[PDB]
Amino acid sequence: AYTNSFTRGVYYPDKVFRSSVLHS
Amino acid sequence: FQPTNVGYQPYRVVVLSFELLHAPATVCGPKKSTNLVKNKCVNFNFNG
Repeated sequence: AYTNSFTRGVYYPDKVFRSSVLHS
Repeated sequence: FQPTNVGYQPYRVVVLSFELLHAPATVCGPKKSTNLVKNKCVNFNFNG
């Protein structure tokens, strides 16, 4: 079978704390 | 390789590759640690 992923499966790219910010 | 050979002599090699990642550090230089001092202005070195 098959299904839509939706917006799941994001992960923290590095061991650096960041907060109240948008990072690319 | 024969001992009479410089460009044709055997050279032993070691290459050290260093990871400077965001992770906790794991291999350190021999620098002696010292006590933390909060609220004062300090020169500091955490893990390098």
